[PDB]
Amino acid sequence: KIPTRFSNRQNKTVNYNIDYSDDDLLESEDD
Amino acid sequence: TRAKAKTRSSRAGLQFPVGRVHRLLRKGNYAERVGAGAPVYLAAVLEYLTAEILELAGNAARDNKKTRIIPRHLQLAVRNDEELNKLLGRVTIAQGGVLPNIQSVLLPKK
Amino acid sequence: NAESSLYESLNSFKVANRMLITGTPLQNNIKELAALVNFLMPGRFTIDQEIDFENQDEEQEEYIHDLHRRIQPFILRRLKKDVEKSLPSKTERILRVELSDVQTEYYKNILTKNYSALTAGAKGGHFSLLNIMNELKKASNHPYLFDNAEERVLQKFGDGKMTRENVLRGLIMSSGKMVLLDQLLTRLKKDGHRVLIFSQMVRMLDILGDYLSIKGINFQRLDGTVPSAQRRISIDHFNSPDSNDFVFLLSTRAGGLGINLMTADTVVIFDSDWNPQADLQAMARAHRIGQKNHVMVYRLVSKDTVEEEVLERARKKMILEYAIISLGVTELSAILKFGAGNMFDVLNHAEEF
Amino acid sequence: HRYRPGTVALREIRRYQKSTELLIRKLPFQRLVREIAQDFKTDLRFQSSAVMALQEASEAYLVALFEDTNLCAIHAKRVTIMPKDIQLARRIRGERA
Amino acid sequence: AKRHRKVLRDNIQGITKPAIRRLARRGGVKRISGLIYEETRGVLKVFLENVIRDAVTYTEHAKRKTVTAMDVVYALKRQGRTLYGFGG
Amino acid sequence: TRKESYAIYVYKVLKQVHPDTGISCKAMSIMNSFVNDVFERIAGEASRLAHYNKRSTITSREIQTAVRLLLPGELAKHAVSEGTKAVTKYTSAK
DNA sequence: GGATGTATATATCTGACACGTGCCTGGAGACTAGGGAGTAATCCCCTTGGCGGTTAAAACGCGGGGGACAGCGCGTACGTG
DNA sequence: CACGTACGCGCTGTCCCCCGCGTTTTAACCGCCAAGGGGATTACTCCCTAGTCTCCAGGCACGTGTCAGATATATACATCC
Repeated sequence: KIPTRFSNRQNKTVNYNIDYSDDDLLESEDD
Repeated sequence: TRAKAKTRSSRAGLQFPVGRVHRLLRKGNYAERVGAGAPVYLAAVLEYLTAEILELAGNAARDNKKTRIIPRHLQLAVRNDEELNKLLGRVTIAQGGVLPNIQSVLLPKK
Repeated sequence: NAESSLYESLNSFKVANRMLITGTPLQNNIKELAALVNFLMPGRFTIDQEIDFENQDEEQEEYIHDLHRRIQPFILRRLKKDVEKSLPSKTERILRVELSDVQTEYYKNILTKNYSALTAGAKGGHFSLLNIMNELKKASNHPYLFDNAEERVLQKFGDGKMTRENVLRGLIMSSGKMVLLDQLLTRLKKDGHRVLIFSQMVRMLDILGDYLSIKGINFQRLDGTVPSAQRRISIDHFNSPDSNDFVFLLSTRAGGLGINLMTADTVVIFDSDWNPQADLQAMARAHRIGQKNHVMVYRLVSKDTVEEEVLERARKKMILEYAIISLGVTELSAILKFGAGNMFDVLNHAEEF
Repeated sequence: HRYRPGTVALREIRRYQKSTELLIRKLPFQRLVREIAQDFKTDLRFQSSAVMALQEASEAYLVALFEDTNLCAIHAKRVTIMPKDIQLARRIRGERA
Repeated sequence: AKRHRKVLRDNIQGITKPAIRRLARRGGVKRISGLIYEETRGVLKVFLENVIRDAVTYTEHAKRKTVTAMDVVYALKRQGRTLYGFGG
Repeated sequence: TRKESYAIYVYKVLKQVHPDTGISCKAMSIMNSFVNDVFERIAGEASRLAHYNKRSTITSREIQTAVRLLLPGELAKHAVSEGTKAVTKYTSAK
């Protein structure tokens, strides 16, 4: 449920989402 | 009056095995004498490093909508943290891939 | 095979009634029949004990009779001689021939490993002695199967001129099997017969194909590298009534049972298989229903080589199939003593276990 | 409808940096490993995990080499990598030194 | 003429052109010159022969003919290219 | 054959930091290799520290200096803290 | 009168958990020797703040010209289907 | 393998900034106190603690039975044409 262990290191929050979308690259694609 | 065989890891408040680290230090051909607090200290250090990487890998699995840590999550957790990146910069992780990074020269025009 | 993925693919199906169609229920060992009857009857049959030929025990014969009487209503077999009483007889002949000196020196170089002598004049020196039995079979078949082996024969005894005449002589005299094969080809050429030659390795098929190409004999070939369209072309060209083809080469384990060889008469097994059912379907390509000629099989065996225990295991499997399978259609101690013992106008095309 | 030259390469860059599969086929790599191994001695057997570990080592080494090569090509005011970029990277690393 | 050798020698060309292109796409390379592939094949051959020579030395210390994965791990470890996922 | 690994200890550490997150076998082998590699590095550095100071024993000071040398920056000082507190608890107890 | 969407009940997958068992490896207790802590002496090296004198290296200024960089053409080599 | 077009490369201008040289400063370097602490050895003493040994017991690994949540059907009520 709730984590019993945490990190005291003040490292920055990193977005780990490696999912990508090619919607911005549609200028040379079919759009 | 051998009271219930209290383990060293539970005495030290650790989860990593203190006595097994002591046995590996004694049989590892490092020195012919090993102090009492050295396996406690080393087990605590190994536990802390394992906990830090496992926490970042769990965060990386959470951001990828996964409930099971794969080597890709470990690679992302190691490479996105700069202190772990210069701890394991000479280390290959199998089935880990690379960080998604594109140089800004190669980006198109707008 | 019980551990093959098709077994778990088919055994998990929700099926009330199953049925298996085959021609060879026993191929190598009783575990194949055990897997088949476990696919048929799950848990009812409990065949676990193997058959030891070098035991001669009465309880083993009782086990054999129990395996007979247990599967009497579950197995239906009809032989090709019990029905359609017009089939010509099929005779097989085992020919054992002396090795050449090149074959003997390659055999003693492989068996008593001689890497310095095995490389010798080879520039690369990449001789692999993994799978010792496979290298012994290659040495028993032909010395030219090995790399950098033809030029040592050509430069030292054939004088190395390579002027279209000494190469055929080198292929004839390099192996001890191709002198008898050449005599058989000349005898079947001067008579009215067509011959198929079955081989286990397609490199030996290449050797025979190059030999027949430089001989001047219209030959055809079929192996796994040939696609199905060219296989159909080769079969329709060989089975044509106006065919100029004389000899047809086969890889043994290719094409299944759907290959048509009505025009063939003689079958030459160059390489014996570990599974005798593969050889049975090999000379059964010409010995089907409707053959107009007496089918004759010549088996080419190297003397005092690795192929003798290959024939020993093949005859042990044939004795096993004649014991369990052939006696349970629709003297056991005698056939057990026959299977327990070791075995070890000559090319005439004319003529219980 | 034809595409501009470069957006397909960017799509493959964004695609292959996400997935972690091996980009070299198994059988040519096994044949290459056996050919390279057989000159040191003959008759070498190979575990499957050994060839797999060699494969991921080659993957990581060559991907890191192409990152250094791309940085050399960008530093030379180019977007096309050349063998001079490869030999420049290996030297600064010390492989050609 | 059906004559050919059993041992194949062009397996360095078995690392094909689209495989090297996929490797450079993972490396973030947009454009590839035509002379890249032979240099990449030579570099791969040099790296592979270094690692395989060390692994064969590790194997024949153990008096074995089979190259295990742990020998490859040790051979990569000695050169400073340590690999995870096979040590245990 | 009882094959030694660090499986259950890394698993309980994972359940401490993430109680609802699982792990795969390849990731577990990677974590085991990481723990073995870090243990080997710290033990070798501590053995060298004992050898340079003409000391035949390895105590908590050698492991502490090995952590301060090998682990870079702030990761060292928190790891040094975490170990140092544990030795204090174990002394209170044994 | 036939055909279609939603709602509760039962069989099956699936990872996790309770129990069993071996066994072997870690822990408890006792003993001992030696490694390391502590002390004293001796002597050489380092620290911080000064001085004097030499002198070669560092700093500064200025002309100029060689090289970095931007722009343009082109043709070919690489991307794309 | 065919097409097509983008980019690597060659050429030219231009301006700017680095290099060469002369002159002036300045601090590095070498040689000096002035005392005092740090540290490397040599020798000695003492005592705590880790190795060693014996014995035992529970933690870990394996195997297996079950169990609660997730998934897939079985049948009944409401509803469109």
